Amino acid sequence: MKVKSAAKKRFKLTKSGQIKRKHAYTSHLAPHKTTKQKRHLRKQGTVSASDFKRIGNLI
Amino acid sequence: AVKRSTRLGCNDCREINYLTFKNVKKNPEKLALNKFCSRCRKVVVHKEVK
RNA sequence: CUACCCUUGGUUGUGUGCUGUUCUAAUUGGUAACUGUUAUCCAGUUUCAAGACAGUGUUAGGUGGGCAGUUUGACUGGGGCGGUCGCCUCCUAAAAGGUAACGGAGGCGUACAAAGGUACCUUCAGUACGGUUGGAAAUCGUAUGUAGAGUGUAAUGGUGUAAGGGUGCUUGACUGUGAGACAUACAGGUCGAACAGGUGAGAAAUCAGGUCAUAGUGAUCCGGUGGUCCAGUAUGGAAUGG
RNA sequence: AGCGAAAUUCCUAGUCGGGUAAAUUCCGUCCCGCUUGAAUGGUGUAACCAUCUCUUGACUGUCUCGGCUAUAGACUCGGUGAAAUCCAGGUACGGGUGAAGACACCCGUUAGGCGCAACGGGACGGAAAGACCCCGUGAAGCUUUACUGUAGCUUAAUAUUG
RNA sequence: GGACUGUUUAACUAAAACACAACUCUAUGCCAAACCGUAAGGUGAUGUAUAUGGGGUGACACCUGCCCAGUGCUGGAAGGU
RNA sequence: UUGUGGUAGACGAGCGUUGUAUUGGAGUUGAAGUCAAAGCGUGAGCAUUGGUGGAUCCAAUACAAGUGAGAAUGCCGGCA
RNA sequence: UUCUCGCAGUCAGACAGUGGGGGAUAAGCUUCAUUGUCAAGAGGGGAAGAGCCCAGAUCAUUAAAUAAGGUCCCCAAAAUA
RNA sequence: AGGGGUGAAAUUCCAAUCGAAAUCCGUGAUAGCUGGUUCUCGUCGAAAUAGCUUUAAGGCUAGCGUGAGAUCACAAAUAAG
RNA sequence: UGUCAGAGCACAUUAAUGUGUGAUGGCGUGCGUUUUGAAGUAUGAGCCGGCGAGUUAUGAUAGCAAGCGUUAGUUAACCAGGAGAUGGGGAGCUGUAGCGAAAGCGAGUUUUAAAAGAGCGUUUGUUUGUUAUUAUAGACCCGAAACGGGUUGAGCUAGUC
RNA sequence: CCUGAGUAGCUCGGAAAACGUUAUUUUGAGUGAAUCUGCCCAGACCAUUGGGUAAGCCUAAAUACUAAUUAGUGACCGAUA
RNA sequence: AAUAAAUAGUCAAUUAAAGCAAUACGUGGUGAAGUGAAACAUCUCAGUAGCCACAGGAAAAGAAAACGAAUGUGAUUCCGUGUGUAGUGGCGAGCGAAAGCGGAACAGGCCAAACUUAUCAUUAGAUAGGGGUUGUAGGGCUUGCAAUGUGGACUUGAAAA
Ligand SMILES: [Mg+2]
Ligand SMILES: [Mg+2]
Ligand SMILES: [Mg+2]
Ligand SMILES: [Mg+2]
Ligand SMILES: [Mg+2]
Ligand SMILES: [Mg+2]
Ligand SMILES: [Mg+2]
Ligand SMILES: [Mg+2]
Ligand SMILES: [Mg+2]
Ligand SMILES: [Mg+2]
Ligand SMILES: [Mg+2]
Ligand SMILES: [Zn+2]
Repeated sequence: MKVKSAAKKRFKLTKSGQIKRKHAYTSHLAPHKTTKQKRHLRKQGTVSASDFKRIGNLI
Repeated sequence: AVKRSTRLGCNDCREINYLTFKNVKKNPEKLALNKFCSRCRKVVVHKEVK
């Protein structure tokens, strides 16, 4: 069972589950968003427990 | 869309810190404010950058 | 008078290629003759015509359904043509919130260095009487009126000493963050006390992380631009990445 | 120009004349030809046509309108002996109900058991995983100024080469 | 309607379709052009513009008008890309 | 004491088959298979007797699977 | 019925009562909010009816009292005023 | 001789088959689409909705079922105020 | 087209409130499939018998059981062996310290001027057996029209010679 | 003095290599060196350090496969297999 | 033979193969599509099938212009692991090593060229010998010492098991 290549490059896995991820909406359009939105999205975050099943077996 | 935004940069260290919006068609003047600069750690004059 | 640098012309001289000739040995031949040979292929010799062109190999432009592989949306009171495809406000929506239809009305793909932030001052439009140019209607003073005014714009909600109009000073249309909630399948969106740095207004308290609120926008990949208390396929750099 | 309700004309069964007792077809004729038309040819044309279309003489069972006869079957006897179909069946009719049109259900009605020759109303009879329609991120064939490429054809540099 | 005689969808269409005689246009100067083949080779042709391939009409008679802006075709000689 | 309808569907406990292993054991005084019978079980299923038949087979505990048929316009054979 | 973990299934719904839209206060029509039932659910009433009313089947009994509905015969059950 | 041939042209004919033959092989092609899927008893028991979808006969997540485990009081229900 | 009652008739058993038939009353629109819903005027099966459809290899996670255990656990290939269990074989695998994009730091660490704040961490193992689900292989079974490659055919028919 | 010349490179188009063209390796077209103080290499590249000497040939063993000969095995089939 | 000589050609003699199959394995040339991507062209299926040439008992490969980060390994091949890693990919589907490490087996030899010999109308730039085979660089050229021996990738006989 090969690890999905386009996944292992987006979901670093921490101790005790809790898949880690970066936030979207940070690559393209600066002005359309606000400063509050931009500095809230810089900080990385965990994956919702709904997708945890879809991703754990995807790694 | 319309690309009406613009960017302000500090003059002492020349970083490109800030982002704002300006309508060229009315006030052709180049903006020169003075705001907080993280590198310089103080309020420095920022002027517009292309 | 001895030198270095520009505009324009002639010269012996090379160096390139550009068109243009002549010549032939490369090369070509479905010109002829000869031999292998009793052979319309073929090989060899000579002649004849061409002649460094053509044909041929690579490389590169152009025309090219002759040929090949393929796409050519969905909703849809059957399908087609028509219309629509995201976001915002009201009604439908049954007095919490939500709630469909090719149901009823309408808007956005922003605008403002002031229409932001702060201190201070001030508060309708309209109508009536009164007054040169001046008129239904400009402005002037007076009263009257309880919002029919204003609120950048769609509709709704809210707001008459306000969130509306004028002025002085500025740029908080900050940096780094974020306890706790809302609404949410995910992604995302929204609100925000409080803390540190350094500011603006103000006597001070206080206020300020854009506007009265609700739309005003689009993931990922790829590549580029600016900064860098990151790495640099042995080492020092660099390229290339972060 | 010609020709024109045409193999072309929608309104259009145009109008008018002839044929006809009577004529959406037919012949001729006028032209608002919705949109005829000159080598995707136009207009005429003798002969020819298993072509089309209309009128007509003779002609006849095509028909008013149906009859008769003879054979081969059919039918009966002897012999050999298939098929498609088929959930089990001892398989009525009316009104109603019902997945919306009933042998079975409900409420009435009718009917001794079983064949044989017939006929076709029904059993949405049988034969065909509906040809039409729609759907599938289905196929193939064909087209093109749909996309991307390409065999070919043509042009230039370079080698063959002075 | 088509000129005719003919051919055609074996096994639902024989026709007003296809052919055809004739007409015009175009290409082609001989190792012809077009064509099959990767090339050799071959047809065209043991032919030579009174010949051969292609497109379009379709006996015979009379006619074949207007437009070269667009597409296509041919030529152009300085320029632009 | 409270309960016990049930498709899709989750969970539990089980019957049967074929063979291997060790343990017991039946068989020409007639084994399996096959029909018949007026049995026993909550079910999958299991005995008893007799006719036929003419040599292998039954139970207990584990183990392993070509393991369980009414439908596929199913395939093959037979028969209406 | 809150939280975590394994395992699915489902995304063609229908009708009756109620409040409205489209529709023509038409449809066993269509689209919603709500209460039930059916689906996935038998018995009795309804003459016959998936969706109404009553009800919610462990199995046997040739036992008793009832719910909706109903008592001349079919069809079990009633008389008086 | 078949991404060919032949065609007085009809999509004709190419061994009772031709909008591109016949049989073999890749090959058990793929099919969100029909049909089928075989023994028993017990316990519990749904949905037919929302969001997105070149999606609308399908798919993912939430919602609703089940199993294992915790929370056992302030959590969830049912009545009055 | 049977069932619950029930007469008459004829027999007599895996000894049982018995067996076979069943005039007559009450009651009663099959089975799978797919469907909102089918007795179905929707479809499949003429009948019987046999054959016939969720397995396998290699890995992932979860549940259950077992061995072994706190500097733990555990072998693969290979070699010897009754085409054996097993013995050797520690090379590797997981766990034992995380965080960070990374150099690095270390029970702390990234972001940050910040040693505040927040994110993440400040121990609960491993190898097998068995079962459920899942991945790559046709992966429950049957079912195309088709796509490509190699060959065989002009003895019918079309054309030419 | 010798130590493998149209050679290694460089350029244009392509590919093998895990790599969709990139160090290394190969090449259809073109050009084209040096000679131990040398040549190549250590993911573009240069210097330092270090490694190896192409452009010539040959090579058993472990490895893959069994239609075949012999002996034998099977929790493989037992005439729809 | 055209052409005088010579070559082409023709005639004769001797030695090799041409083919088959083990539907299998090997190398080499050429090389799809179905399918997956939920469509599709880059890509995958796949250098798979097929066609073809060539052997062989095994073949191919092979003794470093190497690995690659070090006081390092020291031909090739094959198995496990590294690891589903570093990377590569319309960064989608997917693809997937080289080191290092544990192992089975283990062998490395020989020409060209310098120089020298003999002979070719020696115009040799050719024919047959000697000599020499490479990296902590070697060999040749001038000069000495020590050598008689292991060793096989190997010829003929004899004997034995
Ligand atoms: Mg304001
Ligand atoms: Mg404003
Ligand atoms: Mg605003
Ligand atoms: Mg370095
Ligand atoms: Mg008879
Ligand atoms: Mg029928
Ligand atoms: Mg014609
Ligand atoms: Mg004509
Ligand atoms: Mg069944
Ligand atoms: Mg039918
Ligand atoms: Mg390097
Ligand atoms: Zn600065």
